[PDB]
Formats: sequence, C-alpha cells, structure tokens
Amino acid sequence: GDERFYAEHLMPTLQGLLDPESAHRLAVRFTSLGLLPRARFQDSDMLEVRVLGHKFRNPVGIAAGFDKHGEAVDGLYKMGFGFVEIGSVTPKPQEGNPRPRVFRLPEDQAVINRYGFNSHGLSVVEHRLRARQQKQAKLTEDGLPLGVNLGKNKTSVDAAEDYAEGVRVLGPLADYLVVNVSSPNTAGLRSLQGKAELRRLLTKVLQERDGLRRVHRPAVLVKIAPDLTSQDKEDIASVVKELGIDGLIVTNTTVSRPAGLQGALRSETGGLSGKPLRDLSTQTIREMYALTQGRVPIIGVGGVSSGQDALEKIRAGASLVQLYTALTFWGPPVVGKVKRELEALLKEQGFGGVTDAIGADHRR
Ligand SMILES: Cc1cc2nc3c(=O)[nH]c(=O)nc-3n(C[C@H](O)[C@H](O)[C@H](O)COP(=O)(O)O)c2cc1C
Ligand SMILES: COC(=O)/C(C#N)=C1\SCC(=O)N1c1ccc(-c2ccc(OC)cc2)cc1F
Ligand SMILES: O=C(O)c1cc(=O)[nH]c(=O)[nH]1
Repeated sequence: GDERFYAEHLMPTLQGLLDPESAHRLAVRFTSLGLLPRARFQDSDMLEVRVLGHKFRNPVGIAAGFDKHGEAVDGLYKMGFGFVEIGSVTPKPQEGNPRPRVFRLPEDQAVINRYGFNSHGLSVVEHRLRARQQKQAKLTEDGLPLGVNLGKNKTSVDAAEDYAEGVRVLGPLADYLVVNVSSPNTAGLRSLQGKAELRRLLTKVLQERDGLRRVHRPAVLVKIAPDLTSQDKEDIASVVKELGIDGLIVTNTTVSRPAGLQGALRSETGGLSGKPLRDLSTQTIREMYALTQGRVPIIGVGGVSSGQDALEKIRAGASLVQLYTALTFWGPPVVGKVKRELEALLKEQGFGGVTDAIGADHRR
C-alpha cells in the first residue's frame, strides 16, 4: 500500500467526500475488518524497546481517541503499530458533544476536536476486551502491548471515583492504564493536573491498581497537556516521583492557537492536534524528562508524521511515540513510513537502536 497513492489520491478523495467524523467512523470500520494496505515493513531489532514491564516490537503506537471503544485493536496491529491505546473510556456510556465536533485544517496539517468523551462506557469495553483477552495476551508476549486510557463522565460528582472504577474494570485487561487528566473538552478536568488534586487522585488510582492480582496489574501513566505552566510541570514531576507513577504521556491536544494557522476553522473551540502542536509537545517532553531525571518513561505524542518527528521526541526523552492526526492526512502507509525513516536516521546518527537514542539530547 503505496505511500504516494494514499497521500495524493485516496485520503484527499475521502476528505473531499466526507465530513471528518464520518470519515473517522468509516476508518474505524475498515480497520476493524482488516481492510488495509499490507503492511510490508518488517520491524528490525533496532526498533525494539523494553519499558513499562514490557517488550515493544517498535516504538510507534496509535494515540488514544482513534479507537475510543476498543473495536479496532487487531486491525491496528495489522497496520504496523508496536502498541495500541484505546479510549478514553468513561464509567457510564455518554454521547459527547453535539455534531459537528471535529474539524480539519488542511492548510495547517491539523485538526481541532471537541468530542467531549463520547464513550460506550466501561461495561461495553470490558466485554469487548474480554472476548479477545487471550489473543491479546499472546500479542503482548510477542511484543505488541495494549494500553487503556481512562476518562471521567460529564456529570460525575467524584472524579477520582470515576478513575478508580476504570482501574477496577479495565485494569486487569490492560498492559498499561492512562489517567487522562488533560482533555480540553470536559469542564474542570484539566484542574486535576494541579498538585493537590493530582496527588489525591493518583494516590487513589495507585491504591486500586496495587489491589489487583499480580498477573493483571498494569502500569499506570498520567497523560498531560501541552499548555501547562512551569509551576504545573514542576508539581507534576514532584508528584510523579513522590508516588512512583510508572510513566507520562506527553501530550494531549492544545487549547492554544499558535500564530500562523491558516485553516478557515482555526477559531473553532476544542483541542488542536497535528503539525502545529509538534514542537510544543516535543518541548514538553524535554522538560518533563529533565524534571524527572530521565527515570520516568515518557510516551511522546503530538504532531508526529515522520521518522524525524519521531526521533526528535525520542531524543528529547520519549521512550515510545504515538500518532493520531497524521493518519487523517496520509492514511495507513504513514505508519511504515515513520518506522522506515526512524530506522534510517538512527543508523545515520550512530545509534545502535531506539534505546540508545532515548534522551540523547540531554547528554550532549
Ligand atoms: C479526534 C481526536 C480525539 C481524541 N480523543 C482522545 C481521547 O479520548 N483521549 C486522549 O487521551 N487523547 C485523545 N486525543 C489526543 C490524541 O491522543 C493525541 O494526544 C493528540 O491528538 C496529539 O497527537 P497527534 O498530533 O498525532 O494527533 C484525541 C485526538 C484527536 C485528534
Ligand atoms: C472508502 O473508504 C476506504 O476505502 C478506506 C477507508 N477509510 C480504506 S481503503 C484501504 C484502507 O486502508 N482504507 C483506510 C483509510 C484510512 C484509514 C485510517 C484513517 C485514519 C486513521 O487514524 C489513525 C487510521 C486509519 C483506515 C483505512 F482502513
Ligand atoms: O474530546 C475528546 O473526547 C478528547 C479530545 C482530545 O483532544 N483529547 C482528549 O483527551 N479527549
């Protein structure tokens, strides 16, 4: 499946015919049925990473939001992702915001979304993952782990209890869990990144996680915004260390609108993803790595659409990367593209593998 054909004919046509939410629903459907380009790239040993208690056959994952309800996991591995993250999942089903709630900014290679945690809920996702639980166990053992990203319901009183319920229900079924406190589309949610709120929330999450039988006990990561103050970042790093949080996902979408955006839809409310987020996210990785002394694994995400973009985040401190918005524009071939370019650049820059490149900018 040609990189050129998808980039220059297929994705532009689908974009010309369908609004972005319809296009995404069709993509989830096709992916869930395995109707994808092959994909030929075979992962070399230079791309394997060991982190979070697992082997990852390659460091390129699908970011949360694409497969919100765990419907397409196997088709995402078939696409060539080293790991798959589903969600965000909320405790109770909820519809999210009214449509339209997602917008393309093609001149910016960006998207703005305001889905507001549309979710089938924990029970539905639980059963969906349970139907393939041993298939995933084998995938995980073969180097293809599964992450589950947890959110909170719009009308929930007690946010921490929403996250605890998620840990209890889906934790067993996940190699890692993500406490998503950085959606910009749920009122008040990002205030959970504040020191006191985060410590209270994560103490409860970790207690529930530690209460799970050893074989079912996932790593716990916290996904953070790209819009944090210095004080916020220092506070997060402190809490992450005080509690022994397994890792950080850096970053969610931005509420900022960087100067220079050209898309007609630039002033729509929501989080902005894609190329204009890229270096903001990279910078946030760099800072969090330094504040955590390189001892806390980071999954780097925001604006990755090439091997260079991947390597930049790796060298800034990410152990793994994810992408979401690049797919919208370039389609499935972009996965093998990132990986082939990443391997080439690692060789060019004198790294024996991804592992050797993690945090390399900090040792220069
Ligand atoms: C349409 C859309 C929906 C998303 N929904 C979620 C979500 O449910 N949970 C989450 O943690 N992040 C979500 N994200 C954020 C992505 O996981 C990722 O952090 C962000 O888009 C940056 O990566 P990208 O520039 O490669 O898209 C969403 C992103 C987009 C574009
Ligand atoms: C008419 O629609 C199609 O032919 C589509 C679609 N959609 C086809 S034909 C063969 C094929 O790979 N697709 C296809 C295109 C995009 C995507 C896709 C788009 C966005 C994604 O976000 C991460 C992930 C996958 C998935 C697909 F499975
Ligand atoms: O609106 C959502 O559901 C969603 C959007 C997004 O950009 N990030 C997130 O965590 N949730």
